[PDB]
Amino acid sequence: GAMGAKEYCRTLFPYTGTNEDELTFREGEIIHLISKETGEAGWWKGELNGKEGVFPDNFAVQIS
Repeated sequence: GAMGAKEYCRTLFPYTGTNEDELTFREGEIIHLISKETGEAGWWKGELNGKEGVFPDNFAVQIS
């Protein structure tokens, strides 16, 4: 459904990843969106800081 054409998002809230596959981010971070479809609706996969993991899309707003 989604098509990663090089999408990017900004975090509106910080989030601490408890899991390793879970991305720990601050607010104001431009994340490189990898996949919106992680198999689950609500979790996006993004790469930030060299880490590509999943996070709930409720913490971010998309830029591109």
